[PDB]
Amino acid sequence: MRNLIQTLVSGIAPATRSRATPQALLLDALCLLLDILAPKLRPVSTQLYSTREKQQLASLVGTMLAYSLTYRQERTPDGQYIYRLEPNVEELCRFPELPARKPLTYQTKQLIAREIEVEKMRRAEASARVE
Amino acid sequence: AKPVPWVEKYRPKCVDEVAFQEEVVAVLKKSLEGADLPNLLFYGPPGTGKTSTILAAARELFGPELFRLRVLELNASDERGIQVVREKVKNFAQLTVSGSRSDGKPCPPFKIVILDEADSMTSAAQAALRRTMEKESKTTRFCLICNYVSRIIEPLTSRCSKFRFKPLSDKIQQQRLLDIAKKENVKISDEGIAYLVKVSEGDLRKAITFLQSATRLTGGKEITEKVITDIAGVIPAEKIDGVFAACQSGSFDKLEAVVKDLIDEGHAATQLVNQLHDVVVENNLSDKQKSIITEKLAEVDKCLADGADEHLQLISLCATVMQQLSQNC
Amino acid sequence: KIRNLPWVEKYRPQTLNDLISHQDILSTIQKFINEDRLPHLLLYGPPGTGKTSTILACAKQLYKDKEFGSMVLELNASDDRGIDIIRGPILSFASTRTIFKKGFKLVILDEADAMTQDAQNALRRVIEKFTENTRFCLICNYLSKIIPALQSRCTRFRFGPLTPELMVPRLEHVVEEEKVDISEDGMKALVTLSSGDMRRALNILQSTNMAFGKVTEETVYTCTGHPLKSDIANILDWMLNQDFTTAYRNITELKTLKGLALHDILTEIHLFVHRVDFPSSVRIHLLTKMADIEYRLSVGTNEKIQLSSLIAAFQVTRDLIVAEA
Amino acid sequence: SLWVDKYRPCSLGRLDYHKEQAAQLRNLVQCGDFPHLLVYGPSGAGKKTRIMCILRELYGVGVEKLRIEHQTITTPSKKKIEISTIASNYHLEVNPSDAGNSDRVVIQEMLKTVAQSQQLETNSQRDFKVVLLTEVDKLTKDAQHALRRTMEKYMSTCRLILCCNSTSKVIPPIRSRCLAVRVPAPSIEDICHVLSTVCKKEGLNLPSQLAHRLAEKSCRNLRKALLMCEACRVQQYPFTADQEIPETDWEVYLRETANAIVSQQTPQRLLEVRGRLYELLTHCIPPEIIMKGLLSELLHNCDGQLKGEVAQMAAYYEHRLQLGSKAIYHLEAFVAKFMALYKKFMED
Amino acid sequence: MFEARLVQGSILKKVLEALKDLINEACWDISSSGVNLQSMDSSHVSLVQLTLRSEGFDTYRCDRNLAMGVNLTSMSKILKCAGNEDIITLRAEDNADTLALVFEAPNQEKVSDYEMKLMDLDVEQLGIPEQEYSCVVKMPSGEFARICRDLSHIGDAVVISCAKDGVKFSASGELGNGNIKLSQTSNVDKEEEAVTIEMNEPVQLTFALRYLNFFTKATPLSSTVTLSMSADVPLVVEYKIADMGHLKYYLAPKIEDEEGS
Amino acid sequence: MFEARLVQGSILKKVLEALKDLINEACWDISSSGVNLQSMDSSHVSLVQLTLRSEGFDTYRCDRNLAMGVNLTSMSKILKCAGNEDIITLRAEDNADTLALVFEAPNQEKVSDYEMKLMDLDVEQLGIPEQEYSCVVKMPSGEFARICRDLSHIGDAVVISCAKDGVKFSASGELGNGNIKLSQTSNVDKEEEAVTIEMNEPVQLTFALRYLNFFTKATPLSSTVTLSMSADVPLVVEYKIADMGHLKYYLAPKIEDEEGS
DNA sequence: GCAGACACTACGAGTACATA
DNA sequence: TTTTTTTTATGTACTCGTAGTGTCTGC
Ligand SMILES: Nc1ncnc2c1ncn2[C@@H]1O[C@H](COP(=O)(O)OP(=O)(O)OP(O)(O)=S)[C@@H](O)[C@H]1O
Ligand SMILES: Nc1ncnc2c1ncn2[C@@H]1O[C@H](COP(=O)(O)OP(=O)(O)OP(O)(O)=S)[C@@H](O)[C@H]1O
Ligand SMILES: Nc1ncnc2c1ncn2[C@@H]1O[C@H](COP(=O)(O)OP(=O)(O)O)[C@@H](O)[C@H]1O
Ligand SMILES: [Mg+2]
Ligand SMILES: [Mg+2]
Repeated sequence: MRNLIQTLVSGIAPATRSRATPQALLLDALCLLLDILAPKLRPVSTQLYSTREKQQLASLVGTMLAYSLTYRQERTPDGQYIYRLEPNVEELCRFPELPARKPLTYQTKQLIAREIEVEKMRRAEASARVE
Repeated sequence: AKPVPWVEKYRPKCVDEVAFQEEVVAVLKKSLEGADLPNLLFYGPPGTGKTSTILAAARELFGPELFRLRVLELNASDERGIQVVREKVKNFAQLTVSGSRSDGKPCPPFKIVILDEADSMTSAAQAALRRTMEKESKTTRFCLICNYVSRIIEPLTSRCSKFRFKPLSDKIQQQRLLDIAKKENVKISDEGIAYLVKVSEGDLRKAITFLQSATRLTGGKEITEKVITDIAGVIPAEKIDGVFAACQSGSFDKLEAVVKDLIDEGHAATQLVNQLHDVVVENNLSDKQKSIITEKLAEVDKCLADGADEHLQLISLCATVMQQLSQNC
Repeated sequence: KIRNLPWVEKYRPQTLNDLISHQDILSTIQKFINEDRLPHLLLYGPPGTGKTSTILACAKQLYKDKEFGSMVLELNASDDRGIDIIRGPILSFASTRTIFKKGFKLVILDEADAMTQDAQNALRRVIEKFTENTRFCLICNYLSKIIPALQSRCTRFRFGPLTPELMVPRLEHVVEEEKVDISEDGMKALVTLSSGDMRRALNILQSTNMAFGKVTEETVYTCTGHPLKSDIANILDWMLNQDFTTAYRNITELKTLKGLALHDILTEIHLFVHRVDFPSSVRIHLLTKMADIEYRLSVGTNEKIQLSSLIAAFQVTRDLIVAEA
Repeated sequence: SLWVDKYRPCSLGRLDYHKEQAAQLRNLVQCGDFPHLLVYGPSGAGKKTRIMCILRELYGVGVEKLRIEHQTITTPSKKKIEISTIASNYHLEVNPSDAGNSDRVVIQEMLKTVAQSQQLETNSQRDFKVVLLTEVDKLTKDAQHALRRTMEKYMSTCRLILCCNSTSKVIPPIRSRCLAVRVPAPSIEDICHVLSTVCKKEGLNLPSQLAHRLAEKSCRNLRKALLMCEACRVQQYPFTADQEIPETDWEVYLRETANAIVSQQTPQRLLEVRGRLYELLTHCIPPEIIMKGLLSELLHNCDGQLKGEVAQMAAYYEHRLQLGSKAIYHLEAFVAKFMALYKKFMED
Repeated sequence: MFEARLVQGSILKKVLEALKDLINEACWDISSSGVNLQSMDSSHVSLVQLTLRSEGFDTYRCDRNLAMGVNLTSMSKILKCAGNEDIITLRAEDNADTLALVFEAPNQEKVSDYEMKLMDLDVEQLGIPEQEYSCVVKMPSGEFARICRDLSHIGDAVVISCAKDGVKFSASGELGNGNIKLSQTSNVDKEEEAVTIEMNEPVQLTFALRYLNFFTKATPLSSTVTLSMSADVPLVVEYKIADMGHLKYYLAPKIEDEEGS
Repeated sequence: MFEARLVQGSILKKVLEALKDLINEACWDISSSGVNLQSMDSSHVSLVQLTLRSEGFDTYRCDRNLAMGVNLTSMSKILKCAGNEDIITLRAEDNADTLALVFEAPNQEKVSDYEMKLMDLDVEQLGIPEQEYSCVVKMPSGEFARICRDLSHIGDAVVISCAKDGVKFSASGELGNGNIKLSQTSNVDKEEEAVTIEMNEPVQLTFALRYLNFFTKATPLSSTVTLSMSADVPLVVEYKIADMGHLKYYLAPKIEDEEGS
């Protein structure tokens, strides 16, 4: 758990690393962070999303890129691909005997991963255009 | 022309500037004339002037050019293991006493080893100092400085002459603070200086820091009692009366409310223990209730000195005084 | 010639006749030396009683100045005394002959309680094998840190605390050799505050003579900072005779007036708690509370709260003692 | 960027609460001869924001350009230990508690090298450097004893701003050498004003009742209040007055643990509760916060004549936990003592 | 597009060894005049500047002012795989997040390409005042390296004095003082052994040993070395590396002891 | 004012490397006759008596007599960086603590002044008896070093005997015994390789091999060594330097107890 | 005369334990 | 009828692996 905490902390930008200790980030800014990162999203294309849904997706990928969190595909012995966070902070947050909560679907997490990839390349192009 | 904080600007350069520690200052002034300086063990509360006295004595004895050749100052900020005592301290104590003062002032025929903060040294490293102090006493001297004399072993206690630095009385501390405020062109009222010497509790470093910070806060105008109460962290009497009313109520919900309100206001638990202790010893409670409550206050202060949680210790103390106040109701 | 030395090192008993207290032990050691029957010695006792001075006087009596460096191997806690030193320099010193003059050699091991158990186990057959050639003197303050195998091989002498009746003439010799004006109560305060230790009685004498120029009772108790007997009697009378507030005010005024420390007050009140004919249930509670208060003063703890608890430990038992009748 | 970091104030004149303290801190650091500071208060009060505002007031706007620096320190046991450091061109930010019991080796070696050297450029930078020792209450007493002569010798070229939660864990030699600055937690009105200004700058509308409930549930922690407000905005955009506020899992896990304690008093239930306490200690929750949550939930189930005894037992086993090294022994001893007291109270 | 070509592969293979244990990263500033690197250490004591002009390269392409941030631990292992007399081409795209180094194998049969991830570091230029120094002297490079190495076995901090006579190195410790001097060595056949003085005001400043050792780790790039000192300005150690450019080291002095009378 | 001047630095290096693992600290007794050093080892078993003459130095001045006790590890580190063909100046003031070693670099360009802090040990003078010995053997130093190295492989304590025939070495060890006896080896072309017996009464004494092997490290100082033995006085190993002085090693016999049977 | 091979001791590194 | 792993902070002692290095062999 300490190795996972240090791996989560070392990925954040140093401008926001100084604003909170890892202890306070673990106690206060992890479960609420995961509740921020998991909104109610229909499994529909962004094209059919409303302008408000596009703004919510832009805010979601902004706070995903701020903390260097991303979804990647994981293999299972049962034969089904899944999407999981590459820093797996759900085991940092969640507890065994705690009431179940609704997870995001496969289409929504694939949409978030594709959006974070195109947002990283758009950020690279914007930084090339500024410089 | 850089500014310097007043704790270092008003450090005693000579032994005549050290305040209230008359016996050790008289011993060091006799040793300045040529008397046989013994091994020294300075111990007492923080801020009483143990380091400044021996640095002023070393500066008076050796001058500027012989401080690097006659004084070895080791503190807890550097490594003092068994090998540092066996190699570095013994080889320094075995050196010759050469070098004379160029200003014509007399120079003593010994070196000085200032082992500041000797509490942190281990028992083996303190046991390695014994025959180094005894055997090399012709050419060097030792000055152990600590806050607790119980953490220094009894052979080193026996080998050194023990001087206890008392907390500074209100007369000497007030005189020194008024001299510092006169030399800095700042004006402080009598109520302000009375509350300052009440708050500082014999810590002259704390008093100089509070005086400098009150000067910087007000900009150089008159320092009243209100800025001293603001910067000293003193809990107001309304909070203490509310705590005692919550204890006299006998309900634990109001007790939890006032404890959480004092914790959320960031008040230090040591200050709350001091103010509650003053209120308890200065009211009309019975002797048994005062006895039990002051014993719990001492236990709570000991627990806070061991780094326990403030909220749990304060709620335990508040539960004890609530039980005592509701016993007679 | 005049030398700038502390009085605990300027006035050292270079001969066995200058030590004061342990006359039977020193007579036995003198008869060991005069008959050349000196065994492996084990000198133990509290600090400041004259064990290192005893073995240095014996070594200077046994050996001349032209051969002292080849016959005596003195090692202490400032030296490295690991098992490679027992197998190295100590074994080579014990197993070889002398250089200049024929005789038996001496290995002084000062602070023998600081040695590791491996070194103490390696020393056993070095002591037993070369008894004819060399002799060993182990000196310690704590006998429990020396293994029983080394305690069996060395005959042990308990250098107990120096009685104040025999501590006075040596202090008088130091006073008459230093031109110090001292009264009878000053000497009594010196031998009271020393408590079987001649280091602390010389240190206190030198410190008082430098601080004040005279050595009386008031000057000694002011330079040391120790409370007087009358102050402790007043503190006990206030804690047993009146309520919490008046006793607290009087003890606080007495501590602020004279600059007293709570550790010495606790020690003297502990000494007074056994002379006073308390009930046995009261004495157990008082000793437990005073031990707790003494333990709480070893850390960063406010001394005013601990003074209030010291008053509280007696204000608890006031009505118990009175109603016991 | 979250709402905790997007609308953080940059200067001392932009603080929503403790404005008098902001003016006093601006007057304190203007001359440059200010002593070492000890910023203490509850978590989430705004201590680090005020420290960064003090640094802006001292140096330029270059204190916001921070970077990660890695240092390798050799212990006396010759074990190389890696320590991260937030740094700028004017100051450094060190957390020595990441070295644990080796934190003294950070103070004796890494810090003094900072203190013993003057600065490169004395025009863009000022006459002194600042070192921010974060969370000095978690330092061992050896490190705090190594701190004091470094703080006293080189205080004209290196100023220090220690930050902590409780000053009782700081030794009196360190507290004597620094000016203690108390930052209390903001009140309910201040947190409601902060949340209203954040929602207005985001273009949203926030009811007063919802902001009052957020400030009540956050327990005067502005960071947790802002995170809860942003989570409530994410999970439901129309801000209802009775909207369900999300909660942390370890807090509700502590509540369920204390419910499991008070439900049955048996050694089998004690072994289940010990498993729950390992689950809590597994997720890097500090044991004093576990003890505080256990007390705060168990006092809701006790009677009026048992709460003082339960609180005294909690404080006693918390102190014994601080004296020791294995938290599970003292936690299970507290739970077993409470079970014995609760069984005695219920059967009598 | 950043495209640079080296004329000799030994320049990087003698300039990256000093920065291996000195600075934690390499920040290259791309400009029309040349490449600039200004890095401060983690202790905020030492500062490294390296300015290589565009005329010293075989070819140099620069259209936009860019900055690349590379680590040192991977670049040091990449440098040791390269040869000595081979050519090294540095390539960096406008949109990519990596830097490519292409050189020749030591077997001289294949081309080796190594790619490094560009670390996004947020730094600012400190800005040297470039003020007039109170003492400027010239020394041999290898002699200065031997001088700094000889005082390593004596003490952990050295004292540099510079009067009009010459430059005096001292190292006072528990063993004893080691004092060496250099003065008036202009009567030699080689032009690189001329120890000369160029200013007037004498200075005496105490510096650390490890930073001067890391500074003398970059000796054989230049034949001579230049030392600059003043009352409060840091020590400046300058190498004029052939024709491509120059390297500067800034070392802050130690805090002086309380030697009041 | 004391000022000695070694014409070459090799002899001081050989002396301080002979005593490095043996002597704890060097006590140079200074007079107008020369430089004397009588120091025991750390085990108080061996004794070293070095006597260097004033005529062997380049310049030797001594106003008042001195006794300079100094550490040996520091002087060993100073003499490690000293040439074998350079002039080395030892300086000492009247009432100062700095013993100065001034020498030149191996490049023979720059000067080097290394100070040492004198120790303040009060050491009682050890009386050398200077009596007649019952066995005096002149033998080559290299053969003595070789035979000590060859007996170090067999045992640890060696019984050396001497009689009218010659010297004899025995090592009763764990592998077995090794008995090497040499005599009348003066019938060669060389003059250094010769065994000469001068005295009468046979002696047999047992010594440690570690101290003999430490004593044999002065082999380049003298081509011919002298062994003096008797029934009471210790083992003396005398090295006669060519034009500087001499070196005496004293080693005490071990305690050997016969079997009761 | 100089390159290769041999054992030699000094030094760096990992590990355990410390009680009656 | 039941078995894995690193923290405690120094100081010492043991054990083992590695690397300059003095010396011997040979063309
Ligand atoms: N007796 C005194 N006379 C004059 N100034 C004093 C005195 N005591 C303290 N001061 C001032 O307070 C500063 C702190 O004094 P110190 O000598 O460092 O205290 P201290 O005895 O070292 O406390 P500790 O135990 O080390 S925390 C000094 O630099 C002075 O400015
Ligand atoms: N019996 C004594 N007679 C005279 N002076 C004494 C006597 N005992 C102690 N002293 C004084 O105390 C000094 C030191 O005594 P030590 O020989 O160190 O005693 P010790 O009991 O061996 O101490 P420890 O146990 O090693 S700390 C002497 O040089 C005297 O000044
Ligand atoms: N004056 C203020 N106005 C608005 N927000 C604030 C103010 N002060 C603090 N905050 C916010 O409250 C949080 C407090 O966290 P921090 O500043 O790290 O204090 P602490 O160190 O006590 O937790 C920060 O995230 C900050 O954004
Ligand atoms: Mg101090
Ligand atoms: Mg002794």
